[PDB]
Formats: sequence, structure tokens, C-alpha cells
Amino acid sequence: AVTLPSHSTRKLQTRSQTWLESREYTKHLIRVENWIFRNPGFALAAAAIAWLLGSSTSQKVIYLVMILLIAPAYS
Amino acid sequence: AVTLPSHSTRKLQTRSQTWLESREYTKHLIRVENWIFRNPGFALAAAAIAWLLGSSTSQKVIYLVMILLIAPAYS
Amino acid sequence: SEIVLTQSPATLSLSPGERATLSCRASQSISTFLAWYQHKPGQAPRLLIYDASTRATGVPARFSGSRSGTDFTLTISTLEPEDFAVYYCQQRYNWPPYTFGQGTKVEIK
Amino acid sequence: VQLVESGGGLVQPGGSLRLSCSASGFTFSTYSMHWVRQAPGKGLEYVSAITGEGDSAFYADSVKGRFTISRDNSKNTLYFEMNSLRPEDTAVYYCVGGYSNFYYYYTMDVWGQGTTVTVSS
Amino acid sequence: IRCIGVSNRDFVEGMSGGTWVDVVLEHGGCVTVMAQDKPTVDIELVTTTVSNMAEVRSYCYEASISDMASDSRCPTQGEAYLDKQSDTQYVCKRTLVDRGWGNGCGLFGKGSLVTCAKFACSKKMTGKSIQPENLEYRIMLSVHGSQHSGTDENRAKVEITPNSPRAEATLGGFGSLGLDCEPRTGLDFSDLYYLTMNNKHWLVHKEWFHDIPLPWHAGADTGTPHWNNKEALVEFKDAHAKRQTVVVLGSQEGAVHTALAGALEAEMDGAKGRLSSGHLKCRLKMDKLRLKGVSYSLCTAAFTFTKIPAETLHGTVTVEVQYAGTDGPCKVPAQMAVDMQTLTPVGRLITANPVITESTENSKMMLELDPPFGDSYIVIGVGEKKITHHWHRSGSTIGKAFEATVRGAKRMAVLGDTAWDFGSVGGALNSLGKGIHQIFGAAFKSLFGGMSWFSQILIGTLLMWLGLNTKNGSISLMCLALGGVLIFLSTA
Amino acid sequence: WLVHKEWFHDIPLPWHAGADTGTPHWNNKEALVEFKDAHAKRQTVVVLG
Amino acid sequence: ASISDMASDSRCPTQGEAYLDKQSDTQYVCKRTLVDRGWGNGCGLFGKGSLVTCAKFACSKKMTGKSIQPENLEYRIMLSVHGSQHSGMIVNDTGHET
Amino acid sequence: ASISDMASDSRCPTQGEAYLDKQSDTQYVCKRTLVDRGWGNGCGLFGKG
Repeated sequence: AVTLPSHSTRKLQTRSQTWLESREYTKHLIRVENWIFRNPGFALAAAAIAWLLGSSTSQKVIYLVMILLIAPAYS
Repeated sequence: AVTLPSHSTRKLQTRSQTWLESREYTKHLIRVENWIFRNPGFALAAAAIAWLLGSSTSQKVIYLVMILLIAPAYS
Repeated sequence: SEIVLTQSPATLSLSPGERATLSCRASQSISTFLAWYQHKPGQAPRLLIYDASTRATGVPARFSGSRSGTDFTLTISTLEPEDFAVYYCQQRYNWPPYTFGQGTKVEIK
Repeated sequence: VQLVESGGGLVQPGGSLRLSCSASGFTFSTYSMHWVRQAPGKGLEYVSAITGEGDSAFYADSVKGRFTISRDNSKNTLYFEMNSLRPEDTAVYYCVGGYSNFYYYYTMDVWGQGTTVTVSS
Repeated sequence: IRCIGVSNRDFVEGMSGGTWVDVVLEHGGCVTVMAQDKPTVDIELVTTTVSNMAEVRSYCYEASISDMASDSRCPTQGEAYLDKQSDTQYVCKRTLVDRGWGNGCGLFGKGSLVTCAKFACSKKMTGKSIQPENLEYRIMLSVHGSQHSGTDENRAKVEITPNSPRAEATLGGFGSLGLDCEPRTGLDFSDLYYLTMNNKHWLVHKEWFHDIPLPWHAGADTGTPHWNNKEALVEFKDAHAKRQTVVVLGSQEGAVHTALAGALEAEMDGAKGRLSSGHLKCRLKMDKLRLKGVSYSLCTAAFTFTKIPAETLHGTVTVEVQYAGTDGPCKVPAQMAVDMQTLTPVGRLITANPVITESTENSKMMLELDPPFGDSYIVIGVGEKKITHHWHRSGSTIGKAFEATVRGAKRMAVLGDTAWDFGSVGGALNSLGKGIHQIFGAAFKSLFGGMSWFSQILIGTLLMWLGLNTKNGSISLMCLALGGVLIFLSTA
Repeated sequence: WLVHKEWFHDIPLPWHAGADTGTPHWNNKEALVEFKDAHAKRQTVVVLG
Repeated sequence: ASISDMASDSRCPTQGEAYLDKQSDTQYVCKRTLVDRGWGNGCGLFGKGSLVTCAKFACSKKMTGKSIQPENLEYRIMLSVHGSQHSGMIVNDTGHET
Repeated sequence: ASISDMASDSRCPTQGEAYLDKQSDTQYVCKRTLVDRGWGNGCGLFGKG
């Protein structure tokens, strides 16, 4: 169906390479980058929302990054 | 291939139902619930990480929710 | 189960010029969705009336239909020689299990 | 606006037959089609139906399981593939058609001349 | 007639210019237009057909592999070289392999292994472009009056294309309804590709059909296609340092089906493709509409209810009456009354005026009417033979206004400015509201509008808390944005 | 493949339950079949590919 | 999956609910919803009807999983010794018996 | 209610799940559970069946 949980959660560890190893790093980066490239307005909105939340600078930056990661996945 | 961007980003809005409308709701909720149910200890890890971050209680709860959201998607 | 239609006399012996009256009784409420067909041997059945009172395209005016509850009536005022045939009622209520009556034959007396 | 039926013939019990009904003079896709049979010495019996678009089909209990109705809107043809025939199916079959905007409902219909199917042992 | 049971119809009662009334038509429901002294017309959008589309960039969603080959050169040489490495119909992968003194070449460095495999496609899907020109709309309209519940002169069909945005529906005896439409303007087709995979067709945003990681051709295929990517469907896995193996991923047709979500389904007949969900905006020039029933004498024979008086979903009441006498074409007297001592017209009678046009022996006619909320009597007749019926309506005017606001909110959530244009005879408050809505909608679509039912519900709840606890004027700013997002969602 | 448990149990696909013997039975035909409906006046059944 | 002969059934706005006799068969997927009905469609009343649609389900192929006990699994170890072997006998597994 | 010819099926503590062919009939009520099993009943292993 639609969900189909990923097996990388329970990755089997051994010397030999797993099923689809070479695509793990690129996969997530490409998804996030493509979504952000299509929608910059949400980058602005997330910057604003992160600025409103969190006292210190580091808290606001972390909020910005976590929003920018949650948005593409609709997690 | 692996990425395959979702079309719900550009959801075509009209009176008639879209291609797979009845599933979205349970789609995301089921993915998150399943991943958490399989890996319970990460709830404790996220609680600790959220407690270490953010001054007020609301900030810490929001950090907890956003971590528990972003982890199952590996976003 | 399925709706059933009953045509009272199963045979009507009348002479040309008389008044013919056929009745159709339904097993349950059907508002106006009843059709009357004329069938002659060697010919395809011909639709006479739909909605229990409305004459089909080209049907002569001498055929009339009336309804009262579950009792439907087909009336032929001035019997013609070509009007002697078999007559069926069909229920058109809400879904296909559509059925016909056992038929009533108009015979020359 | 006419319906030409064909394919009727004598067959043994348990034989398989295919009846065809070609439509002319109207938009075949917008017409729900039906098969109604009449046994000798019996009234008309409404046995099968299919929607205009081919989505859904209905079979009467007397024929449910053995007979299959279908349609080709490109060739403007209705088909009634009848298998496992029995002597009780010996009858004259008519294909009827009616303008439908709902699954099977129709008001004014059009009838073919009919075709005889005889199942004798 | 033709919009009695639709359950998604709205009434555009009112005409204050004596002339055209704007109306936005949707595939879901239809619009009943009732004017001051003109017959009620039901108008419905039926189908949107597209024709002679242009093939653009078909993808290959199922691969097939072929005669693999490989080469390796000893650890201290150049590189392995298959002659099929200069063929754009083969996927070739180069790697390093453990080699030496056991495999046959004395040295112990890492070798170089090249593997090539021929690519074949099965089941590719293709996308096509929809120009604003060459898509057709078909509008079906009908009139009230004399049509019983079951060349017609009461119904008409209008074809509208960007080449002919205006047309007149000639209703014989009622005149003609002029009808201008904005066909280019009504649904954006400058971002939607028509997509087919295997006898299934969709409408696809022209940004979801360029970020797809699958082997893609360009344009139509004269012969055997050349696919540029050669990867993302073929996987060169490596054994434990001694071999290479090539596999293909299976058929991809279930991931694309789930990647499609929020994409509109369609269907196809020949070179034409029917979409069943659209949105069109028309102005209705109803100034050549007459009434076919004035200067008629009142029918005075008898009247019989033929089915029963029934209630539609919106409150109205349909009545089907049979007339016994033969008076020729003649007018029907009918009203909604209370206190049958003094027959006083209460409520409103939707059909314009009900005239019987067929006089042979008995005639059938269907009218409908909008009764008041209390008990009432449908009174049909003149004297001593006025058959009547007892009819009861449910809800007070307050509930009706609430439901009207809810319908307006849903229409806004669906359309935006074009929703602002629905009942727009046209003033200054209306145009100003439409302008400010244009500005706010552009800003909102720029910032938000990249989320689906869950990302936006999450951001809605988040900013709702934020505006609840921030203690500024940003309180109001947020809470407003939140109302917007959450209703945009809960409308569903 | 070698596959963990809990990845071969959290799969949303029609599943039999072991010994396929005679006529096959699927616990869920759900999500392998999509029941849409037209503008309130139809229903349509499609399969995912 | 693969689908087959669909069927459907509808009811009046005020009757029971639709029922196809193919709902008592565990080979058909069936779904129930509400459909606009009345006065054109065939019954005098105007509310929402009830519509049931059923379709026969068939699977061409399915993947299957099997269980592995930690018993009845065998390992095969190959060992060799240095000394007198010439370079040829490095990747040569033909006779290790003798 | 009235009940009729019961039947049952059991499986290896480590096999799949029990399946009667009467689960493909909409005239039967069927319930699935775990049973203590092994080495006495006939299947060498000791987990729940």
C-alpha cells in the first residue's frame, strides 16, 4: 500500500554490502533539496516561526533546521 | 527510483475527490505509530535530548514532538 | 424478496368497439414507476406507457393509464382490430431485478 | 435506432452459446442494455442487464452463475455468453436498450427482433 | 429540472443589473438562476474534453536487462575496456576488484572491473501537454415550467472553446440565454500534463513530472527510444571484492501510483480525454429571456397529486400534478398557504409560473417551491376543487444563514477569487474584497501551499499555540493565519 | 533476501497465512483495491499496479 | 492484484442498505457509500441512497517469506596450509580430498 | 444463535499460523489464538503454537 516501512531501520550489519547501500546518502538529501528548491516561501515562513520560538540564537537555529527537515517529509 | 516526490505537495483542488484521498490521514499517522511502537527506547532518548534543549516547558515539549516526528521519517 | 406483479384476469374476451380495462397489482409500494407493453405474436414487444400514465412516442391517444396506491390500470377506450394482443406490466423501481406480469390476453369475443 | 440480434441456434444440454446484439442509430455508450427472454407458453422474463459503460452487470437468479453479459462500445455490440445451457433456457431472447444516466434505470427503450435458442436433449 | 436531486446545487436568486449575472460553474453541482420576471434556469457543467495533445517526455517505469559482459585488467595497467562502452544503449559501471597472483597477473594492487548491460524498456508511461487552446467545455441547461417529472425546446447544450468563449442557448418559446465564459481563465492548464501509464489517465502538475527519477525519453518515439539516465533503475551491486552483478528494479508501477496523490483522475476516448472535475466561470446575459406563460387563462378543472410532494435536500418541495380537464394551454394556480380561511401567499414559489402546455385529456406537470419553515399547505386549485397537501419544514432562518456561510466558506476554500465572483452582479465592496483576496491568496500560496493535510495541520496547531502565548499583535496575525490553514484543511 | 522480522509483519499488503491449499484467501483486499466515487452518483474500483 | 467483474446495488433514501449477494463470498472486495437518489433515478424521495460495489480479487503472483531456525543451518569452512604449495594452488578448488 | 460442526487447526511453535479452509466461508465464525505445544503433541519445539 502507501506506507511500506523502510528496512533501513533494521539494517543487517556485516562486511558485505547490503541491498541498496550506495543510495542511502543521496536519497534523503535529494528529497529534502528538491522540496526546498520547489518551495522557498516556506523557507521564509519557517525562518519567521523559528525566530518566534526559542530564546537563544542556537535554539532558534535548531528550530529552523528541524522545521526545514519536517516539512519535506510531511512526517 | 528511491525518491519519487509525492504529488500531495501540488494537490489539485476541486470538488471531486483526488486520486488517493481516503488514505493520507492514516498514512502518516500509521507510519509514525508503527515506527515508535517498534522502537520504544528512542522515546526516552528524545525525552532526554528535548529536556536538555530549550528553557521553558513549552519549548521542551515542542522539541520532544518535533524530534519524535523527524526520527521515523529519517527526514 | 423480489417485487412481483399480478395481472388480474389473464384473459380478456371483448369485441371490437368495447372498452378494455386491465389491472396490475404490485407486491409493494412503487410510486409511479410502472410500464405497459403490447406484445403481438411474431413481433417485438412495443412500449405503450411509461411512468404509468405517460404515453410513449407515437402511441395513439386511446390508451390511458391510471394509478391508485399499488393498483395500476390500463384502459383502452375504443377497441381496434389491431389492439387484440398480449399486454404486460413491468415494474421499474430503483434497481434491475425488474419483472413483468404474467400477461393478459385481449381476445376477440 | 435498431438492435439486430444473432447467434441463436439449437444446442445440446450443457452446450455453450454466444448471442450478439448490434446497435445502430444512437450513441451505444449512453444506453444501458438488457436481456429479456420468453419461454414458449410463458411471459417475458427479465434475466440480465449491463450499464452503459460496462462497469457493472446484473444476472437474475434463474441465470446467475452460468450466463455472462458484456459489451464492446467500440464495435457497438452486446454479447451474452451463455454456458452450461439447460432445457429450461429454451426461449426467444430479446436485447433491449435504454438511455441511462444511472446504473440501469431507463424510461424509453428500444427492442430487437429476438432470436430463438433451443436446448433439447 | 435537472438539478432537483443534485444535492450540491446553489441558488443564484437575484439580478440587480436587469441583465447579466456572473456564475461560476463546477463539475460537482449545478446552479439554478431565478430572476425577477424570468423563468428559472438550471445550468450544469458536464464534461471537459481535451484533444490533440502533444507528447512530452515519456518515462520508462519497467526495465529489462540483457547480455551482461565484463572485463578486468591487472592491478597495474590502464583501465578495463569493453567495446560496448561507447554505445548509448548500455549501462556500464567501473569499480576496483581485488586481484593478483591467484587470478593470473603477478602484482597485488586493486584491479579495474567494468561491467556493461543492455537496457530494454517495458511499460513506459507518458505525459502530454495541454495548451489553453483546443480544450472544450460542454454545458447543459434546462428550464422549469411544463416538464413532467420523467427538439425539446426546454433543454439545450452549449459547446465552449477558447476560440468561441460566448454562445447563445436558443430556448424555443423562452427566447435565448446569452452565455459568455472565460475558458482560458477558468482552470489552469498551463501547469497540468495529461499522464497515462496503462489505460489509466491522470492530471499531473508540471512540477511533479520533471522531478522524477526514472529513465526518460523526450517527445514522441520514432523507433526504439534512447534513454539518457542509465541508472536509478539498474543497480550494480558488488560481491565481496571479486565480482560485479547487475540487477533491475521491478516495474515501479506501484510506487508511481502512490506518488500520485492529489492528482485528478481522467478517462480517454480516442484522441480525446475527458476530465470530470474542473471549474469554469460564466456571465449569464439573461435579457432575451421571456415567459412562455403570461396571457394564459387560469386552469379550472381539477388537479390530482400523482406521486406525493417530496422534499429535496435543501428545503425545497417538488410536486407532480395531473390535470383532468382539457382547456388548451392554460396557467396553473398554486401557492403555499397557512390559515386556509384567508389564503395568503406565504413562502416563495421557485418555479416561475406553472403552465400546462399539453391538452389532450390529462396532463402531467412538475413544479417545485420554497416553503416557509413552519407547517404549511400546498394549495393547488381555485375553488371547491383545490387539492391541498400538508407540508412541514425543519429549520429556522438562523440555521439557514449558518449553512449559507458554511457553503460560502467551502466555495472560498475551493476557488478563492473566482469564488468571490460567484454571485457578483458587481459593486465596489465585491471588487475590493476580490482584490484583497487576490493579494492575500498570492502571499499565502507563496509562503504556505506546499503541504497536504498533515504538514499544514501540524504547522496550524504550532502557530496556534505560538499566537496564543506570544503576547503581541503577532497574536492576531498568527491566529488569523491559523484559522486560514485549519479551515483550508477541515473543509476536506 | 534475508529480512528482519517486524519488517515482514508491518507490511500493508494482502497476506495469506501459510499453507496455500485450495482456493486462496486474503485477509485484506484493502489498499490493493481503491474505491473512489464519482460526483456523488457512481462508484469506481481500481487496482494499484 | 487483478480485478474482475464488478457489480453494485442501490437503495432508496429511506430503505435499508444495499446488499449484493456477492458480499457473502470471501473472494470479493465490497464497499458501501451514499449516493444521491430521487425522482429521476427511480424512487420518490430525495435523500442520500446507499450504494454497494463489489469486485472479484485475484493475485497473479505473491512474495513469500519463510522462517529460519538457528538449527539446521550449516557452515562450510575451507582451510589450507603453507609450505610446499606452488602459486597455482591459491584459488584452485578441485580436489581437496587427497 | 445456533452453532454447528466445529473444527480446528494447530501449527508448529515455529511455523506460520493455523489456517482452516473454512475461514474462506462467510458462514463460519473463526478465532485464532496461541496454544502450548511441543514434543508431546508431535512437533519438536516448545514455543507457543
